[PDB]
Amino acid sequence: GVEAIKRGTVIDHIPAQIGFKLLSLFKLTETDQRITIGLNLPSGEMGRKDLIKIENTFLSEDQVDQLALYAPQATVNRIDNYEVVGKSRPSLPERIDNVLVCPNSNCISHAEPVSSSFAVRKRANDIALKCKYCEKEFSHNVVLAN
Amino acid sequence: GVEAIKRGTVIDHIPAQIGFKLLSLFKLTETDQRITIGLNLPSGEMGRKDLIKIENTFLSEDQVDQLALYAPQATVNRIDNYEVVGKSRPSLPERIDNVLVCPNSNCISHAEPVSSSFAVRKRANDIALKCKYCEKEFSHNVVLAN
Amino acid sequence: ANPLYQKHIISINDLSRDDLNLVLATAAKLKANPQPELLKHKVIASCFFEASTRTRLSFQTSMHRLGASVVGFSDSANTSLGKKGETLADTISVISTYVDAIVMRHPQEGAARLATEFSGNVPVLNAGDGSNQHPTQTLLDLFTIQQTEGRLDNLHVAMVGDLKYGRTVHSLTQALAKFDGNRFYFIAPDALAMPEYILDMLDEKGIAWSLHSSIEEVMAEVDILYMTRVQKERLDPSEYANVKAQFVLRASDLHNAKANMKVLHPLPRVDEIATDVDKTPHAWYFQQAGNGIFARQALLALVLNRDLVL
Amino acid sequence: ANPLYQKHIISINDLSRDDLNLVLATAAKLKANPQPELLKHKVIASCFFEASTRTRLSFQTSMHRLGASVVGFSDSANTSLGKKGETLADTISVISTYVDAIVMRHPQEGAARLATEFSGNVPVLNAGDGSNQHPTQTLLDLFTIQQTEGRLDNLHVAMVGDLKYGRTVHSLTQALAKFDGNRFYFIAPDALAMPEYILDMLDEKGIAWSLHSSIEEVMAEVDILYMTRVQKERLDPSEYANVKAQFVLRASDLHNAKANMKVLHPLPRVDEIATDVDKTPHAWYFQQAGNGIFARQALLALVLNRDLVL
Amino acid sequence: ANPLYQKHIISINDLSRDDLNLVLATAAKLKANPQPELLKHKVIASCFFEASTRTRLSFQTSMHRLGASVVGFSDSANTSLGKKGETLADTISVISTYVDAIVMRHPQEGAARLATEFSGNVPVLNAGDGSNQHPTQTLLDLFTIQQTEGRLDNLHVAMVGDLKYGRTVHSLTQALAKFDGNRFYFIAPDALAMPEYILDMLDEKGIAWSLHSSIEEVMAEVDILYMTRVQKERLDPSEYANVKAQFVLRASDLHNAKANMKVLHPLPRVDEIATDVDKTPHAWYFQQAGNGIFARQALLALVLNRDLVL
Ligand SMILES: [Zn+2]
Ligand SMILES: [Zn+2]
Repeated sequence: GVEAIKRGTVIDHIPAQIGFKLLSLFKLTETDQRITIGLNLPSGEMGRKDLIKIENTFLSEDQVDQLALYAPQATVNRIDNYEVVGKSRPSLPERIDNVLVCPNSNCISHAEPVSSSFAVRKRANDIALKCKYCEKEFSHNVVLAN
Repeated sequence: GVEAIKRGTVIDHIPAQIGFKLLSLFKLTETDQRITIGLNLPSGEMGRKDLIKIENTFLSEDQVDQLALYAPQATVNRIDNYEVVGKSRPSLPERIDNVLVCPNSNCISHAEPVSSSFAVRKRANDIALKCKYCEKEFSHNVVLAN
Repeated sequence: ANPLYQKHIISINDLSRDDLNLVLATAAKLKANPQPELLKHKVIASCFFEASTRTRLSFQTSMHRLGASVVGFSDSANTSLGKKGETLADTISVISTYVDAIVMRHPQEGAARLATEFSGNVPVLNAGDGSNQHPTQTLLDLFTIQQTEGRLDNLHVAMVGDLKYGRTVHSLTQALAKFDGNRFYFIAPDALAMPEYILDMLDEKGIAWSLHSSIEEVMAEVDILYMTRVQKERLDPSEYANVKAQFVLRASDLHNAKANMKVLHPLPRVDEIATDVDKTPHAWYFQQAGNGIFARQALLALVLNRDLVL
Repeated sequence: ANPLYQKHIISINDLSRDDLNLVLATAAKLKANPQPELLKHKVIASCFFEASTRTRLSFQTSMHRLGASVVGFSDSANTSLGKKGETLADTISVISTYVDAIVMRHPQEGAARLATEFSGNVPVLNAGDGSNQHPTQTLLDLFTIQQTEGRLDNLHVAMVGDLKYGRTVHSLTQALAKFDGNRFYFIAPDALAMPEYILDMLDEKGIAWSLHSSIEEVMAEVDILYMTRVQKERLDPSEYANVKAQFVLRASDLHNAKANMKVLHPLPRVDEIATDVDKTPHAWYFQQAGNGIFARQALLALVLNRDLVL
Repeated sequence: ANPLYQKHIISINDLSRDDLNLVLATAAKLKANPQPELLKHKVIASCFFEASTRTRLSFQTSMHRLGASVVGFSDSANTSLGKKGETLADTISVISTYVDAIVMRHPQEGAARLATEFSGNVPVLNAGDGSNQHPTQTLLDLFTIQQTEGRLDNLHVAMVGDLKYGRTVHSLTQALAKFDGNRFYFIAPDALAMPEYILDMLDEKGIAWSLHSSIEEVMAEVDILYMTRVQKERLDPSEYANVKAQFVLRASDLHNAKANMKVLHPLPRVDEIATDVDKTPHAWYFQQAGNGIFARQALLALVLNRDLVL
């Protein structure tokens, strides 16, 4: 029923359907650690969730906050040698850098060797991202592409 | 059991950094059922293996033939009411349709509405794949280049 | 040192009412009392990767009218970015080792911010980065609005034309949403309407803005009719239905207009402002262009002199 | 009913030793006794999406000598695939609702097998597809070899030129590897070398082949010297070091030639066969080109007539 | 002597209900029993001043199936009208001193009526003139409707696409408005809407028509769905907002289709009919294209034979 973990991080309570979307978006799989992932789990609290346990790995303050963008109800459990030493949780980050691409085709960030960056913004239904460079705000849903 | 399913599939002896491509390729997230994924577990002989556990779901032809061309190590186990009703390893096929993309820039297959198709001569060296259309043969490494 | 010494000028969104007010105050000083040697020994790069008449020439005339030396290019065709393949980042990196300040115009939104990441300690003044922002435009507009209407607070401002791509109206709407009780009228086609993000910013400060399908509908109420050219060059081929000025303004229309009102325009003008407006009391665009010198040279002075001019 | 009746002629690999031999026996026969209404009332499409003088004009004349009607195009420029933007799949679908066999030339490799999948029951005969296959060439090459050598077994055949992009040498080595004891000599610049896929096949069948830097080093031992053209239009940028031909046959070189030896060339030729070779009893490339008429008449006879008695 | 013997076929307006019905009866007949020397000894010109795969290749094959000879050009680029600069009036004057019927395609509207005024006694059959008329299309559309529906009266016909520039829908609404009780549904982007001139006519005859934003809203009620292509080459700059198709038929949409319903399309098609529709028993556009052979053979039979008995 998933696995016992010595020390690390277990992001628990990821909404079923986003667990895989996260292991891809923030390079979690790109490790040499043992990762156990449970896609589609009975939660009660939610009908189904998802769950990732990354052994011998912690997240950072901004790292976890990056998760608010796809998983506010996630819970990052910091574990040290079987004790839940930490119960971390995502606020919106003020900026996500490096993972997204600006929908503006004529933004400089495509042509030049610089990392992306977006100021995040709680608008009034979803979340809005303003590019650093072209300064155009976009719906966060749009950014997550097609 | 090291995890458990009544009916379904458990694939095993996946090379590291192949399990996750496999989740991608056979779209195994388009599923409401339980999945266990053992990223980068051990495998005494070849140290770490990945392991995928699709509960109450089994693989169709095509996927296992691909599996032959992406993971000749893996072994696929038909588990019904927990009993391993069959454990079968893949053998390569004669032809692979609609997933490989032909290496020749000038192959008509690109510009036109046709499903690709490749003939498979297992060479003592490796897997020679021949396009249906341009009749060129390539090294399976040329082709599977992700 | 003064509030903008060594400071980059990339977007109006990074400056305060206080910096704008200092820049116009300095502009009023320098217009009254020139300082010929004020930047005697400074060399400024004048880098235009896009077309220009007004901005590149008033900038290089303001630098010259303060003693500065200008090196640069008006075309990328013959730079190594133009023919040998280098990145903007390596242009900016080598050019930061030669000059004291970089003025740069680019076809890509974000190019001046990109160039601050590599200019080191050298400031980058944005001469227009694509359809994003054009901050020095806005300072000669504000100098001209306050010069004519006496104030920059509680003004009725109608912005007519291409608002989607108007790097000019994007910076000016942001500059004017910082003083009080300014009123907006926005008259565009749908396809080239004002950016949403701008209106949001308006909503939060609770600024009154209102769309309008006619000059005649706002004519009697407004004080500054700021007209814009359709950004022909940036239109998507889907947008080519409206390349000709939907709203064109002839002198007839000024019939029912406020005797303090001024018609402003960034220029180039094409068909939208008919040549008879040129004789009216209301036309002020060639006057606005000349204020480019004082606004532009008040900026240079503050970014490269610690000591505020008097 | 005859074995090639209704067959598609795309690649030499799908043709056997007996299918080839049925073509040459047929060829020799119509060449002895001409059948002017053998195809009286068939209409044939002649679709050339790439340049031709010999393949199309020989094809079209063979069709006329047999009584058929021809419809087609010499360039896609005028078709709706070239201007209204349709797929080649739709092109072949409507053209097979109008005609009795499709003959097509085409720049991408594989387009002939593409057509067959949409041609319904109409036979598609491949006039050449990029650098892949050229079956009907090979049939007129085999007819010309047999005619000069009385055998298609135990020859010494030297292939000189662009063997990488040569669709003609790709088809000819595959048909001659279906006869006994033929020895092969490849003389090509190495970046335009014979594809390993034909080489593996030459090996799996235990046929003897070899590379030679020169034409003087094999002249004495060969029965046929098959010269080719450097496919400029197919070369990649990297290969531009290779447009001018490396090995150029001049009449002096023929000095130690077997008396029976024939110089074959599919043509057009550029600088690689000096015109002084044309006046020797070894040059035979124009006779080879004439032989395109009997081989392509035999191919159309057999694919479109269930039984021939002649 | 038959009523269309020596007639010019330019516009559906000059053709009556009985002329059309004489073509389809003829068509059905040659389709039951082929006449290979019906036009033995006539030479026909095939003048295409604009691109074609179906109209020209079907025309030319019908001419051959009947025994005629064809002469012509697929592009004016090579004619002396395209290089030495002659008028279309002189072109048609000398070509009518050589041939027995002129078939022509042409980019300006009206060029077919132009030709007739200079063709002397030679019949001019219009293969399409810009966005005006396409009579021979309409005759193969009517043959295909009759064949699938057994009636040309009381249909529910939905015309989807570019109806403004569609020469095919302009001719088809004019021929179906000559039969009883046909209901029409137009689904087009409004800047590429049906010309009011056909609409007035639909009104003067008291026929029922209607506009619909969607294909799902009429799918259940239609007998024929006539899909069209966005005539890129005819669009004006203003319409560039309209090159990508608005309404795209996919196989899922056919779910609530009348079982008898046929999807017709003149072709070429771009993105507007997804290829998944091709495998359903509703797609019938390739059968429609095959039916170009019997309708254009019937048209040539009747115009060039004073009486047919068949
Ligand atoms: Zn951006
Ligand atoms: Zn291929």
